[PDB]
Amino acid sequence: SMTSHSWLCDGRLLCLHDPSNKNNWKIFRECWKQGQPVLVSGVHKKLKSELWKPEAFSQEFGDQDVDLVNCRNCAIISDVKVRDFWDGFEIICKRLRSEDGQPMVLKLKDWPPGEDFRDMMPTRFEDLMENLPLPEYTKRDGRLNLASRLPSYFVRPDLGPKMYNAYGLITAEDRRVGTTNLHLDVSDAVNVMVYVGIPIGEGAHDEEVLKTIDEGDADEVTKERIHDHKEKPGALWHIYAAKDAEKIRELLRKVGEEQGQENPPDHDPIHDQSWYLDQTLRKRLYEEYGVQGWAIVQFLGDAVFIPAGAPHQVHNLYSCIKVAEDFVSPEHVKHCFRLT
Ligand SMILES: O=C(O)CCc1ccc(-c2ccc(O)cc2)cc1
Ligand SMILES: [Cl-]
Ligand SMILES: [Cl-]
Ligand SMILES: [Cl-]
Ligand SMILES: [Cl-]
Ligand SMILES: [Mn+2]
Repeated sequence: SMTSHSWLCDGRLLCLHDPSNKNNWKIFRECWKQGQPVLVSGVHKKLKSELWKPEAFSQEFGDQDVDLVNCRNCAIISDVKVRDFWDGFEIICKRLRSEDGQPMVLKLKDWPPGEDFRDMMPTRFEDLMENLPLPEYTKRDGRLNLASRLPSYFVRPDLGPKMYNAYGLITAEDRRVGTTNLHLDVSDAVNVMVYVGIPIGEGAHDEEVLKTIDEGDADEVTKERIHDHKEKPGALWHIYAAKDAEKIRELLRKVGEEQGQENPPDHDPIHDQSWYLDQTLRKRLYEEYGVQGWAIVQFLGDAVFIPAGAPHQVHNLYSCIKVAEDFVSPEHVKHCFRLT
């Protein structure tokens, strides 16, 4: 039977089932006021699927110059053609190779650049903005989005959306690395998985994706959604409550010290965006600081709602295209205020 919603993370995460249901706000707003993230699927069924394919981005924009990041060692690959990224998205034998002769796990940096998404891609902009869930919160002019309504005493978000494009992490050693490192945003955000690429050549990558999700602390219901082979898993997230940010900073200052970093006692390891919390660091955070997070597997068409101030990190399981919009809910406006 069709249902309005279900629970993940042992009851701690709301999962809404119908992205366009006008009653979603009634269930959403209680979880959101408590500082929890929220998951919505089925957003892929609302989109024009031909607009969000890697082959179309290559054909239409392939000649633009970009930088890439090597996710395994953070090296920057400067001033290459965006087609050099898109043509290896799902075919491993087309990927740029590191000096060891291995195909690289790459992230496309700042593309489209700054606030240019709407200008470069007006049909994609329309298709996304018209199908965002919780539209009173997430649209530029939604009645519960204060972005356009606030004075300069508040940090306002950039004009979005922003697109996040990266290959999936592959090996047992890749389990300890992030696609996006631990950081926080002063605005709220919704992140939609619009495309998941499951590769070929080295296309027998069944078991290590399962081990990554299990070691990632994914709940029993999430594990049932994986065993059921009906939906493509894109990325593993860890999200922490905004109120736990300083305890995470204390852990990371202590680990930096143990590892011989030489850092002023006030320096901000979350703002540095230099850490990924692996299985060891997540266990230590729980045991030594009493901090529990949310381990979330974002499937194709899942929209992840990230509360303002909530530290978070992303680990791609397969090749992903994600599109994110920032907004300012009245529930969390304190996080962007410039005084006390
Ligand atoms: O079980 C595995 O192979 C590893 C995890 C996983 C789980 C599900 C899929 C999948 C689902 C729907 C589909 O059309 C194609 C693929 C892929 C990967
Ligand atoms: Cl809060
Ligand atoms: Cl377009
Ligand atoms: Cl709404
Ligand atoms: Cl990063
Ligand atoms: Mn973020």
